[PDB]
Amino acid sequence: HMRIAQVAPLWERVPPPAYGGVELVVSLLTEELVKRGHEVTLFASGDSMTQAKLVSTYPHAIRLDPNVQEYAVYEALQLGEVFSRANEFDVIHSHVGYTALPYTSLVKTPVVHTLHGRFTADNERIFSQYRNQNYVSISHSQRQLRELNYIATVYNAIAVETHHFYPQPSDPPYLAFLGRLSPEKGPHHAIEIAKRVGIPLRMAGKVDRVDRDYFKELIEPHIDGEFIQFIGEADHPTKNALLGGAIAMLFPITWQEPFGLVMIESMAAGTPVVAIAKGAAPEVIEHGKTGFLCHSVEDCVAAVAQVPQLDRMACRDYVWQRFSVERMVSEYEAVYDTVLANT
Amino acid sequence: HMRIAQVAPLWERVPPPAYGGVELVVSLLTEELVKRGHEVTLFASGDSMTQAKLVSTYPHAIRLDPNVQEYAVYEALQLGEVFSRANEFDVIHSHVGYTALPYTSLVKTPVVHTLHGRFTADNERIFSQYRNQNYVSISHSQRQLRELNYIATVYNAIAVETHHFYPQPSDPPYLAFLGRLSPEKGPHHAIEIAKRVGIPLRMAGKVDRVDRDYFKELIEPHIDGEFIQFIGEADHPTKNALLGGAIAMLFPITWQEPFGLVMIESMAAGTPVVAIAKGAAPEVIEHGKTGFLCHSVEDCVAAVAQVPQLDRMACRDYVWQRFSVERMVSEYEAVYDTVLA
Ligand SMILES: OC[C@H]1O[C@@](CO)(O[C@H]2O[C@H](CO)[C@@H](O)[C@H](O)[C@H]2O[C@H]2O[C@H](CO)[C@@H](O)[C@H](O)[C@H]2O[C@H]2O[C@H](CO)[C@@H](O)[C@H](O)[C@H]2O)[C@@H](O)[C@@H]1O
Ligand SMILES: OC[C@H]1O[C@@](CO)(O[C@H]2O[C@H](CO)[C@@H](O)[C@H](O)[C@H]2O[C@H]2O[C@H](CO)[C@@H](O)[C@H](O)[C@H]2O[C@H]2O[C@H](CO)[C@@H](O)[C@H](O)[C@H]2O)[C@@H](O)[C@@H]1O
Ligand SMILES: O=c1ccn([C@@H]2O[C@H](COP(=O)(O)OP(=O)(O)O)[C@@H](O)[C@H]2O)c(=O)[nH]1
Ligand SMILES: O=c1ccn([C@@H]2O[C@H](COP(=O)(O)OP(=O)(O)O)[C@@H](O)[C@H]2O)c(=O)[nH]1
Repeated sequence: HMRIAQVAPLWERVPPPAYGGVELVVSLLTEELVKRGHEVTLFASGDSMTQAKLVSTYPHAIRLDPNVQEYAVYEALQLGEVFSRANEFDVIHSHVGYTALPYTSLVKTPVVHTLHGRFTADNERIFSQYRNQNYVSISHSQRQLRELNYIATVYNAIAVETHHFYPQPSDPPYLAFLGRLSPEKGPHHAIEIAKRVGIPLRMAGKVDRVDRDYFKELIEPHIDGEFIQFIGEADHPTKNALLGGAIAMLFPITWQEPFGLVMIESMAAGTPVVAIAKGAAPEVIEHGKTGFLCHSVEDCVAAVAQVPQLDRMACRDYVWQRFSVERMVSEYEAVYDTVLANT
Repeated sequence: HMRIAQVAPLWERVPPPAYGGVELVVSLLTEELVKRGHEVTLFASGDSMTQAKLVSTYPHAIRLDPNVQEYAVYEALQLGEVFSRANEFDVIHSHVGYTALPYTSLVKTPVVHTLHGRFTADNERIFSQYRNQNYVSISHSQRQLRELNYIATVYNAIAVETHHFYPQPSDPPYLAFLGRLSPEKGPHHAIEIAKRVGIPLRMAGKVDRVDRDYFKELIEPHIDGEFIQFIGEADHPTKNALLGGAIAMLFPITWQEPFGLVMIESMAAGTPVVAIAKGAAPEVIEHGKTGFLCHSVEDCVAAVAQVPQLDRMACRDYVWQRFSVERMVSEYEAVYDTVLA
């Protein structure tokens, strides 16, 4: 019974064929919001696929589009389209970060900001000046600016039914890395863990413009093609066979992870996660059940020997209980009611 | 009789100590408007030097600041500052490009956009949706979108009096390159021109992040230290001694130049410019009088033999005639009167 605007980043298609975290959450939230009888307008790339109304300022995803050199041009276009149509919505749900804060004070329509990212020394200055705005975090450890007006915590979710469940891992063992080849994800840790335990590592993910040197210096020289394998950017079927076949997924972040969708994607396939207890990993993994929280590489190596002790169906059942779209969208519906009443 | 907001980019100090084109133009325009009794508010870095009211969202210039990795935070910060107080000005004069267009439709106060940059395959799309807004070009050749509502063309200007005049170049001749070490300025062309004529080249400019590969593999291996010299970003006194001592300044652009402040800075020093005729070079150089418009490297080499044929004092007077702060500011004042009615 609401008019809702979903403003997505333009780097990826809202249902992204391969890499894409924020866009994927926007997809799940938007489709379920439409099923619940709301009039939803989605602001996203032109190739996006939604049953809501799609208003786009570019036909394709920006990251892998070769004709685009200035992402900010189309980012500003869609920001101008949204807030200049502010009277056609009851609430604006923005997912594009701080670039929407200076527009929010200029329109009557209340705006909800879902924080999808780490806090940095720079962005804290702009969030501080707009402290009295409606923010929603995706984990508790993310709230490093305890002066912002946090309306609620809404954990992210995946579509568990669309992930195939694997009862037992592949017959010759192998570990899995899934994610962008970034130091923040620590694929260098994953490679070192693999031959310390003697178990091969299969990796999937993109190597985008900012990590080419890092991949070039620390990741590429270790890729055998046999013990260390790199398939590159994987689509949904590819990553599901990647995670499902592994005894465990290595998540050795060196970073203040806000959430980590690949963790709940690994558990949905029935594969537990060996992660480092940074960021939101303690809130996502139940230690000694759906994975192991570790505080060093040697802890991760010691934990890999204890991953067959886990019940794999409990991993999938865990994802159903906490990270389903049903719960997430219902929690976002509770946010919209709060913002539209406590104005 | 106006309250005017000057919105500057944050990469450089509004009076930039060294590199900085757009920021320098905002400085001259802002100070002169304050002299003429306009109540000016300048939005810029905190170390800027102005007689207007200064509102800053970061204390220093970001480009050489090592603590900043996200320029967009402070750019968005000051954009929010302007339009949250947009009700306090009669005219907003933006110099920050397309990032301010979506704000213009949200406020009553009219906004004038001075275009400081080339048109691109991407940025044309955002200017197109905001075609009916108040734009000002800094050259006519820059108007590659003949559908925009250009209020006027206002050529840029420098403070000619602050540039020392050189009657005669340095005793052993040398040519000069001044500008960012970018392929858009073609310093590789300048080096090739340099030993084609028998005259050494002293070069000045910044080498920023996007051109390090260009500099490392195309420029740096040729820096002799004797025939080719690179002084590495010059401040105002050094760069003017660089131009004044040269027989001519090489301006070998490969690019749709919006203006080119180093040209009128070179002529102000009394040094004529041998440039290639792309972008605004025909409108800035008077061919055969204060320099030579060329269409190849070939031509630039031929022009170096005919630069003593030019009168150096006429070059300084030329900048006084066309690119003075007095003329530019009055035309921008006519734009403000135009936009306010
Ligand atoms: O300066 C902060 C610091 O953190 C990064 C990522 O480590 O910034 C990310 O966080 C916010 C919002 O998530 C945005 O400012 C950035 O866009 C985002 O990083 C994206 O850009 C880098 C490349 O610079 C990519 O590798 C990441 O994959 C991007 O992550 C987000 O963007 C995509 C597309 O929207 C989403 O699918 C993804 O879920 C997001 O996490 C760094 O930029 C920076 O070092
Ligand atoms: O796709 C556009 C293409 O062209 C550049 C210039 O090479 O873009 C410039 O034009 C607009 C507005 O001027 C902006 O997109 C850019 O900010 C501007 O280029 C600046 O950034 C590059 C680094 O990529 C620098 O070398 C230039 O020095 C910058 O040029 C302007 O910015 C400074 C400070 O704001 C001014 O002092 C200067 O006078 C301006 O020319 C490319 O950036 C882009 O790739
Ligand atoms: O090769 C890849 C690498 C990543 N992803 C997906 O992109 C999303 C990344 O979200 P995450 O939070 O885990 O990483 P981040 O956004 O922080 O870079 C996840 O849904 C991944 O399944 C993918 O499909 N293929
Ligand atoms: O070492 C340098 C190199 C450049 N500049 C100044 O930076 C400005 C650049 O303006 P221009 O239009 O010529 O180049 P662009 O802005 O287009 O890159 C000029 O005023 C130069 O005098 C400088 O002070 N020192």
